[PDB]
Amino acid sequence: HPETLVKVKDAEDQLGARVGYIELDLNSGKILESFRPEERFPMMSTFKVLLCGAVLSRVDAGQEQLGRRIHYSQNDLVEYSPVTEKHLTDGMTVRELCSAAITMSDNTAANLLLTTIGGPKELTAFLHNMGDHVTRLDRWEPELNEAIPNDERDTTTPAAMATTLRKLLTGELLTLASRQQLIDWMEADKVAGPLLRSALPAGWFIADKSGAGERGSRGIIAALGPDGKPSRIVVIYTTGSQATMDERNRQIAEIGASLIKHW
Ligand SMILES: [Xe]
Ligand SMILES: [Xe]
Ligand SMILES: [Xe]
Repeated sequence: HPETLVKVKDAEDQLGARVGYIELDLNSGKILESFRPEERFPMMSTFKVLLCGAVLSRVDAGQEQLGRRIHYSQNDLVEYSPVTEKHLTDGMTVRELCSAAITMSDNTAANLLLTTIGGPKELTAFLHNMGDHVTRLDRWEPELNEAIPNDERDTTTPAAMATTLRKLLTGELLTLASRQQLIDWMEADKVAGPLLRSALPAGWFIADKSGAGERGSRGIIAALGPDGKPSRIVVIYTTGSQATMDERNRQIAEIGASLIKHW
């Protein structure tokens, strides 16, 4: 809706930074609104949904099992590892590592999972092979959040990310069981409370994944809809602002309110 694009423009001007935006009909696959759709933005932790998409594709092929237990070391623990720091002794299953990476945005969980698929280059190869030749992961946690201006490492475009998420969630790539698992992890997101969720009316469905990084980088990807059923994908990114986390949160929530208002 035109009003939602105004909010996005509002946000650009108030944050002093680029904002990228896509609304995508999940059923028809039609793009409903777009803003800077072909511009690059750091993915930050939003890449963790793609990562577990790659992991689930390996589970489908039998190259990975959700119950496989991975043990690791104190040395493996990087900044912000709220779940993995608790399981040095017992290890964690692949299933638990994806849950930690997606619902809590656990950084060591994401690095361990990246190791299982062969690293950033292999995540990018996975995306390439499902028809996303735009998104690229180059680095590990936490360096992938560096968001150096004009640095294309670890970036996506709002359009690439929106269509890739649609394919992972509703397309032919993953089995029905793996699609449902991916969206189930996203629905159980615990670290995106002040964002789209804050504008979400009672009874609406949302499955999402947020991200934040250096140099004002902030974003979210989501499938949402009324009546407890997703019907739309929404992608919002920003980078470059000197604004506080709180202000960037409110801008995203404000864009959310307009999207919901004009559904
Ligand atoms: Xe979905
Ligand atoms: Xe929302
Ligand atoms: Xe934003």
